[PDB]
Parts: sequence; structure tokens; C-alpha cells
Amino acid sequence: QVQLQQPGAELVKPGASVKMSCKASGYTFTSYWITWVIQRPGQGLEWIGDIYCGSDTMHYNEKFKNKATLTVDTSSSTAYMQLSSLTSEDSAVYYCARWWDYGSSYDYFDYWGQGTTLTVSSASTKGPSVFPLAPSSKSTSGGTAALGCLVKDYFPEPVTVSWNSGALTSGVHTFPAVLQSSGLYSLSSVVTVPSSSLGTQTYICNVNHKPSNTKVDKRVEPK
Amino acid sequence: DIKMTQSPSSMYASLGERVTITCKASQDINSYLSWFQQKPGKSPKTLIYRANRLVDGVPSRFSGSGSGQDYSLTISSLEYEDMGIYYCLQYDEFPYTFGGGTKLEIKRTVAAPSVFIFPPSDEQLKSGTASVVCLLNNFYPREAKVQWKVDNALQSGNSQESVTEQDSKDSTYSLSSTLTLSKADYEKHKVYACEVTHQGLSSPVTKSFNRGE
Repeated sequence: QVQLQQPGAELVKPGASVKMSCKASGYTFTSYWITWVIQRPGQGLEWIGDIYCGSDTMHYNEKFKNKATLTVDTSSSTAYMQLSSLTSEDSAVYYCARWWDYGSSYDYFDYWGQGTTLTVSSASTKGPSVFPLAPSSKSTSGGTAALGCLVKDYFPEPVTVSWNSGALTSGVHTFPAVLQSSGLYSLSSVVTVPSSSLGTQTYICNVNHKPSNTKVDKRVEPK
Repeated sequence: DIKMTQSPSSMYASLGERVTITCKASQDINSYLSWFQQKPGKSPKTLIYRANRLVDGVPSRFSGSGSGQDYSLTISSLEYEDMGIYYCLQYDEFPYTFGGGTKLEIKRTVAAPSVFIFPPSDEQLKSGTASVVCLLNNFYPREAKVQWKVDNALQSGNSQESVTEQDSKDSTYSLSSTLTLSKADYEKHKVYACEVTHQGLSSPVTKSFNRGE
């Protein structure tokens, strides 16, 4: 079972350094290559550098030299890419991907990581307040009822909002967060559920904001 | 150093349509080109390597072609799961360079929005603010106009909207508008509405509610 684990997000103060981990598990670690890719949101992709976990033989990008330093830990079977002299420009998403038969003519990316949403800012982090979007008479449409949770007044993104600890997936809607005039983010996560089951079922939204290390689970009910 | 230019950058398409996109290289990369496909906010997936060979798990409808400078990626019967942005990556020369991206958006029949509206939570009023949410679920196309009205008076200056990506199952967009007022000003008015004017509706759809209820 091949698996590559990247952290959800990393908050960085500007000018300081940070490390992004890409923990490989379930396969022979020291027999493959790993490649890092940066994606600034809405734009294209950019190659950072190819790294071999087991000879430290690298292949750097010319524009990323003097900026990125790649590392491998054969103990934890984990790859590491360290960034130095971090500015407001380097705030983007960084991927890690595995090569298959790198060097040969049949090489390609066979497994991808989730990606680290790196945001560089000097402001301090603030935890979110979660408010229930209760179902009402104005919240139903033909046997279907909509309920949700409003995640408001937090910084920075991203926040992960699951329902019933992941037990309910069909018909969930997590909207993109908007930037408040105060400098904070806020979004809503709504789900369309049957109306007849509103008296017997329980709908608990599991909001998780790891950058502030606060996890709120708010139960939403009618009225 | 090598520049990859794709076309079209953005494009619509129907279901089952045979769509092809191109990835032209600034040099001769000798068929060393791979096709990637990514969904909004998620990890990319490898579709084709060396421009003509399928990865395990890739549907049989994805096809690759091309040689020298020009290459193509074709889908036999476009389905609601093939949306997203497609990137091509040449890996013949250092450094590797991607393309500008190809956003594939699905065209379907006109759909009317399911308009909902939620009153502000009781816990929020204990803090001093009031957030009224007007909800638009499962509509297409994306272009929709929402207008907030309090006590039949049009309001502008305190509303924030947000529309999600195109749905992977129903190929629809969903919008959420947030109206935030102070606790005192929310308790100053009685009827709070949001006017939803959209193409899929011949007449504006209004969902209102009173404070007391």
C-alpha cells in the first residue's frame, strides 16, 4: 500500500525557514526517486528538483537554486524539502511525487502527495468560531432540508470541515472562504439531508483548524 | 528554458463529445511528454507518459498522440468525471516545464437554483455579530446575481459571496452569500430577504424571514 503523507498546512513567519515533510510508507523507500512541484493557486506548475532517496543524487532547478534545499531521512523513510529566506512570494502549495523507473525511457509519476498549503505571514494565528446554520422552514425544498455550520473569524487558511466525523459525504458543500475586511477568513459547510429524518438523525459538523490547534465539533439542530 | 504553450486555455464542452487539446513545445522533446489532470484543490493525477502510453487506472477513453514539437490529448466520450484543469509536462530537458493549463468545464442543460436562507445562530448574537446566509444549491450556469434586501430596502456594502467549483457528480455550481451585521443593527429591522435572479428562472426568486418567528 503505497502512501505519501504531507502536512495539511505550515504557518511561517517571513524571513525564517521551514521544512516540508513527505513521509513515504508501504514500499521500498531507498529504491525510487522523489520530485517536488510548487503550485501557486490558480496558476500553472513549476518543477523544483528531483531527489533520489538512497544516493542523495539530486537534480536542481536553476531558478530554485540558492532557495530550496532537499533532504532525505532514510530512518523515517521521509523526504524533506527545506526553504530559506522565505518571503511573501513563496506562499503556495508544494507537492511531492514519486518516480517509477526514473532515468529509463518508461519513467513517470506514479504516486502523488496531498500537498502542503504554505502561507508565509507575520500575523499571529487566530482560532475559528463555529456557528450552526440551523435547518428551518425557509431551509427546505421538496422533502430535502439544508443545514450547515458557519466557520467564521479565523486565520489562516485552510480549515477542514467534515460531517459526523466523516460518516456523511453525499451532498456536502464546503464553500471557498472569503477574506473579511478585518483580515480574517470565513466559510460555510452545508449539506442537503432528507427532512423526514431530521427528528431521528444527528448532524454534527467536525471543524478542525490545525494551525491554531483548536478543533470544534458543533451540533446543529432545527429551530 | 523550454516553453510549453497549450490551447485552448479555457473551454466548454458537452457530455460524450470528442475533445482534443494540444501541447506544443518550443523545442523537439522527442515524445518525452506527460499529461497531468488536476481537480480544484486536490492532488494531480498522471494520465499519460511519453505522450502515448496509459497509466494503470486511466480510463480507456483517454488517448495520446503527437511527435516532435506538437502533441495532443483526446477524450473519447466526455463524462462528468473528466472535468478540471489539464497540464502537460515535458521531462526531456532540464529543467522540466509545465504548460499554462487547460480548464475543462462541462456544459449541461439550464438548472434552477435551490434557494435557501438561514437566520443567524443564537450563539453568534451572544458575541455581538449576526451572520445571515442565503444559499444557492445545484444550479448551472455559474453566472447568478444575488441581492440582499432588509425591510424591503436594498443593501450594498456588507455582503460576501462564494461559489464552489463545478460539481463532479451533477456538473453544477453552488453559491453562498454571507451578510454580516452588528447585533444592534440586525435587531433594528424585521423582514430580511435575499433576491436570487438567475438565467434558469424567468422571475426573481425571493426567500425572506422575520426576526421573531
